[PDB]
Amino acid sequence: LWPWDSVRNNLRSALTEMCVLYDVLSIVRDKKFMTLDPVSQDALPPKQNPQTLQLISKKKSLAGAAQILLKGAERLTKSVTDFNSELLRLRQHWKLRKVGDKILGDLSYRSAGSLFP
Amino acid sequence: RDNLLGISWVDSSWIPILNSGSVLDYFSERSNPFYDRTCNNEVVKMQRLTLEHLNQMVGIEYILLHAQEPILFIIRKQQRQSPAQVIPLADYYIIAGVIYQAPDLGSVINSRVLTAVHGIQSAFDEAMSYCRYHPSKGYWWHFSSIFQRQRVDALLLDLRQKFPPKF
Amino acid sequence: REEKQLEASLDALLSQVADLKNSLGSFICKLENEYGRLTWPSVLDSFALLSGQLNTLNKVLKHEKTPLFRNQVIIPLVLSPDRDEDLMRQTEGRVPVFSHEVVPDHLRTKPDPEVEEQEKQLTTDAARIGADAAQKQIQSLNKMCSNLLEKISKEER
Amino acid sequence: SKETLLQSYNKRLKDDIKSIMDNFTEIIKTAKIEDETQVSRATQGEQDNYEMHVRAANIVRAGESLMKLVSDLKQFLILNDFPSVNEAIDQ
Repeated sequence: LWPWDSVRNNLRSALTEMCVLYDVLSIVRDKKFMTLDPVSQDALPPKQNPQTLQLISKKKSLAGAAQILLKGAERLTKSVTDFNSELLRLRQHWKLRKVGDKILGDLSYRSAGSLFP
Repeated sequence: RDNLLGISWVDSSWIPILNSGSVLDYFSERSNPFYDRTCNNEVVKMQRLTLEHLNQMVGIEYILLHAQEPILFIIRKQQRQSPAQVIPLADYYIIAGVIYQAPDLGSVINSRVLTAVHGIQSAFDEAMSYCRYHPSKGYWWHFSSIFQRQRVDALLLDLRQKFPPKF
Repeated sequence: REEKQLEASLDALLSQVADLKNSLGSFICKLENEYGRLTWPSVLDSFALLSGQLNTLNKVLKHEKTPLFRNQVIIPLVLSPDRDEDLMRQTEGRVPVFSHEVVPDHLRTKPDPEVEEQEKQLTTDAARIGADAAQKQIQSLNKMCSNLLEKISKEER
Repeated sequence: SKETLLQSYNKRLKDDIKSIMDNFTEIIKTAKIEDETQVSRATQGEQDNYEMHVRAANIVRAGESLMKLVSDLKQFLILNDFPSVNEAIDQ
């Protein structure tokens, strides 16, 4: 598994941290070993950063989006300009059928009169 | 101040002294970034009469709530708009003489989901580069019997049945 | 009264938590046990399920119709310097001796520094032209976004 | 038989069409920019970038599936087309 081990690192590390998250929540369902107590608090805004940054979600990640859409589009536009062509000439001279999932033809003079089995 | 929850303030000078009042004393020695200088607890402390003056004058005063003997000791604020009216602002607790502001249950969720989302996004963006597609080849990554065994098999059986292995 | 709905929301969120954790563990084990012939479809599918449902479910089970979690004062009772069966069956084979290394590991709040630098560049990108274009561009983009969705949804009748 | 294969083709076509349309509608669903509340800005920003990335990937996969369907239709018609076969035979 020498390839995809780096993704494996990032995911097992994210796995251990979210295991620590299920751990803190496992102590959050707890009233033994630890008590809950609610009192609120405040956090003044610096800006209207949800919107502002969301617009960057469009800039940044819709640029990644549009990039990948245009990248698929350039790959395909290149790709279109060979199997299915050859099948035409073959089907034009010889005799073919499809049974199961493969493609099978005949050689025998059998539709033309012979009975040689 | 902006992210004081991660900052740790320690001082080995007052480690040997540790009792009920030593928690309040160590928290309020001098110039603690966690301990506000202009707090009303000073006004009670320097002169005398550390018993009742916390509830008398207007201010935010520090009282313990839970105290387990070896290490952990909890410090609570009360903003005193009126006597017998308790509202807290921030949460403190010391473990082995190390002061910590107790976080909420919201911002810790924020930090953990931030780390998780960053890790998963990084893994996905790294995994994007490996796949290549072509309409003819498909997807990939960069990095017979002549029906006479119905006889030869019988001979082998007749051979095995007549010549057992000697091991 | 707040405590009852707090506990119900608690159990809902931990149910979706257990779902997400099983998702991640199953994805890792499937990657390993099935490194036979794996393909880009199945992994894009796995990511989509992980993203779409777990993300949107937890996000709406948090920020609507809830007692407020950003209240809670977090104050454990004691230190348990020894191996309790409470831990090993409460947590399914984890949680070593609860101590002064895992008191902050539990109660850590400072994130990694890369997002801190990101916030520094958030201050930087707020240092550009503002207070006349933030709200103005919210208005414009909101309006034309809404017009777009209206037009595209309108014609399927 | 032959009814099952053709109805499978119909199912694949309608599934992929509704999938791409639904994906674009959800892209415009998350496209409304609003004010935040208790959502921890950077987290949902990063994961919405992640969601639009995986949704663009879904769009590309939908296009590739349509290409595969077109190729299969091309194979099917040539092989079983009685009228086309006859013309070649008579020439």
